[PDB]
Parts: sequence; structure tokens; C-alpha cells
Amino acid sequence: MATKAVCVLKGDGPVQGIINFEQKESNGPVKVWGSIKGLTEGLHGFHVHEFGDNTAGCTSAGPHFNPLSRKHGGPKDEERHVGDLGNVTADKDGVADVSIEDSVISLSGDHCIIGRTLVVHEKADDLGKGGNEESTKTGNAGSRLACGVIGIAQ
Amino acid sequence: MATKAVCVLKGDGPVQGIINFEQKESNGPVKVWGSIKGLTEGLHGFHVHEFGDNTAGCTSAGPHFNPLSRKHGGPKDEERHVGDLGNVTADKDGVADVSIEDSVISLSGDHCIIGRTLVVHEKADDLGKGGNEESTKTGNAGSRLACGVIGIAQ
Ligand SMILES: OCCCCCCCC[C@H](O)CO
Ligand SMILES: OCCCCCCCC[C@H](O)CO
Ligand SMILES: OCCCCCCCC[C@H](O)CO
Ligand SMILES: [Zn+2]
Ligand SMILES: [Zn+2]
Repeated sequence: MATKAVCVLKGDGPVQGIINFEQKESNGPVKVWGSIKGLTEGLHGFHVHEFGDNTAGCTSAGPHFNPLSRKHGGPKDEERHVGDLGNVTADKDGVADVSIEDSVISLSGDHCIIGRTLVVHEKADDLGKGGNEESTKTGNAGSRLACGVIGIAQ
Repeated sequence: MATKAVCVLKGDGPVQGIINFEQKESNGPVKVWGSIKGLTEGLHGFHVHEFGDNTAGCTSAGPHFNPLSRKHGGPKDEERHVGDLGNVTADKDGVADVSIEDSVISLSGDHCIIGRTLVVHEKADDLGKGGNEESTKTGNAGSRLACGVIGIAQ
């Protein structure tokens, strides 16, 4: 179905960016790329949350998109949430030049992420290996710095 | 599959609101309701535009969602864009208490509006009866006051 999507990330602080999605083949991987600025240098959790609901800020996006009811993992684990895209890295200028390819999210079908929320988080995603309960839910990535609803793009 | 959706409308000016969508059956109408404030009193065109793309503000949402390549109409017309939801009315306090039921838009299938952009416009939508070229495209509803990407709601 849909082959391109886009997300404008905004929040209460300086974090903002534009993230593109492209899926040339409905049964193939999604390319995810763009630039997020205003970030502290280092790793930031980067997840699709379940609801494209921004009525109370990023909070109402709910938890990670998890249609298979699995535990949080890194994108390369079999045990992952569908929304588990891992970390993005911001450089010393505060910019994350995102470049991710993922074969679990989709722009169509039951793993469709259109109309859900992309969130860039305060802290690193421990990829579910943090040894606490929070690790298996959010990877301890902390608060939601910026988010946007993922929309169909031209 | 999706039975509820939500949209947060923001723009460069004071217009803002929250619009809810509910479709209990996929073969059935979508209820559209909520409140938009900061509007001038009177009629305002209220349309789903094609792209859930807010990268350059409301302008990048593209034209009215129109997968059947029809001319613009009011919601009651057989000739209408899928995104043609007519006018909403703002009271003397600047508030549009939206209450619409439509069976052309859907929260699934070909006519799915999740991941697309809801826009409230400057002027009245002439429902395609204005007799100029613009009426058959936008209803002469004028600029985009506020918009948001339609997202899956809990
Ligand atoms: O993806 C490449 C450009 C992304 C960086 C642009 C900063 C954010 C601009 C606004 O949020 C978009 O309305
Ligand atoms: O939605 C109920 C009213 C529909 C009729 C709106 C007429 C707008 C005419 C304006 O002068 C167009 O330039
Ligand atoms: O867009 C065209 C449909 C609405 C046309 C209604 C015009 C109202 C005329 C009245 O005489 C105003 O005093
Ligand atoms: Zn997760
Ligand atoms: Zn139209």
C-alpha cells in the first residue's frame, strides 16, 4: 500500500526534526532517515509508540507499539516490540542524522506504523538488557523529548 | 481494525483544537466530534487533505484527499472528495463544537483517513457550488488555519 511516510518531531524543549520512511516493497524493509536537532550528544531511544494521540503531548502516545505482546528488545532481536527501533546518536552539534533500515515495522498491514507516534527519548535504549522491569518495557530510555504522528507522504 | 482516531489541530495562529473519530463498524459511518477554538465566528471549511505531511506546516498536506479523482463537493453530494467534510461553525466565542457523521471517510480500507491531515480553513466552503475553478478544488475555503495528522486512538 503506502510507500512513503513522514514524521515531524516536536516537543516542549528544543528537540525537533523530520524523519522520512520509505518502503518500496510492501514485503520488504522500511528505510528510516532524517535529521533531529536540539539533542544532547550521545544515544537516544527511538521508538514507535502505539497511539498517534498527542492530546496530552507525547505522553498520550501510550507504550511502545507491541501488537505481538512481546518484551522490549533491540531492533535485531527476535524478542522485540514492533516499534523497537533502537537508538539514534546525536553528534557534538546536537544533531542525529538518523539512518535506519528495519524489516519488522511496515507502512502497510498489521505492523503498519502509519498513524502511530514516533518518539525520540531522553536517554539511551538499553535494548532490553538492563536487568530491571523498566528495561523490558522501555529500555530505560526515559522521558519523551519530542514526538509526531507518522503520516502518509507523497 | 482501527475504530478510534484523534487529531490535534495547531497552526501559526491561535486556532487549535482536538477532533475525535469513531467508527464502530468498518461498513458504517464515522462520527467526528470535538472542539476547535480561536476561530472567527461563522463557517469554516473542514477537510481531510491527502498527506499527513506537516514538514512545511499545513501547506505540505497537499490537496483534499481525493482517491477517486472527483470534483469538490459537500459531504452530502455524490460528487465529492473523500476528504470533503463540509463546514464547521464557530460561535461568538470562537468555538466550533464539531459534530459530524460521514460514511465516505473511513478508519480503514481505501478511504482510510488515518495518517492524513485534517485542516480547518479560513473561509466558508461553498460545497463546490461557487461556479469558479477554485470551487471545484477547495470550495473557496481559503487558507489553512490549523491542521494535524490523524492518528490511531485508544
Ligand atoms: O530531515 C531533515 C531536516 C530535519 C531538520 C529540520 C528541523 C525540524 C523542522 C520542523 O520541525 C519541521 O516543521
Ligand atoms: O455549510 C452550509 C453553508 C454552505 C454555503 C456556503 C456559502 C459560502 C459562499 C461564500 O461567499 C464563498 O465565497
Ligand atoms: O455556494 C452556493 C450555495 C449557497 C447559496 C446561498 C446564497 C444566499 C443568498 C441569500 O439571498 C442571502 O441573503
Ligand atoms: Zn519497546
Ligand atoms: Zn474537496
